[PDB]
Amino acid sequence: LVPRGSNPPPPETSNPNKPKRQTNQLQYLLRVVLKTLWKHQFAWPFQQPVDAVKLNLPDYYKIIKTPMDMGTIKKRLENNYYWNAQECIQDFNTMFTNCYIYNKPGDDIVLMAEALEKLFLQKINELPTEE
Ligand SMILES: COc1cc2c(cc1-c1c(C)noc1C)ncc1nc(C)n([C@H](C)c3ccccc3)c12
Repeated sequence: LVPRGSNPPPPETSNPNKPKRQTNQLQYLLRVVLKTLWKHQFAWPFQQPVDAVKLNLPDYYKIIKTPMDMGTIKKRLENNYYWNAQECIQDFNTMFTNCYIYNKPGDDIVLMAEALEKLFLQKINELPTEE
C-alpha cells in the first residue's frame, strides 16, 4: 500500500561537551562560504535534511548513512560545533557526495549540486590565514 519507513532524526547540531572557539577560518566558512551558497538559486533543496517521507524516497536512508545538509552546517557553525575548519569542509563534501551517490550523473539535482560545488571550491581556494 505505502512504503514503510520514517525519517531519521536530523544530525546533531550542538554539543555542550565540545570546547568552543571562533577562528578566522570558521568565521569565513559561515560569513562567506555558507552565505554565498545559501543565497544561490539552487540552494533550496540543500537547506534542510532530505525528507524521505515527504518526497517519497523510501530507499534514501537505506543507502545514505551519513546525511548532511546546509541547514545542519549553518546551525553547527552558529553553535560552535566545529573546532577545525576542515570538520565543516568535510560536512559540505559529504553533502555533495551523498547527492552524487543517490542520484544519477547528469540528473537535474546533480547539476544543481555541481553548480553549488563549483562555487564552494572557489571559495575554499580563498580560505584565509590561520592563527
Ligand atoms: C531529486 O533530489 C531532491 C529533490 C528535492 C529535494 C532533495 C533532493 C535530493 C537531494 C538534495 N539530494 O538527494 C536528493 C534525492 N528536497 C526538496 C525538494 N522539493 C522538491 C519539489 N524537490 C523536487 C523533487 C526536485 C527534483 C529535482 C531537482 C530539484 C527538486 C525536492
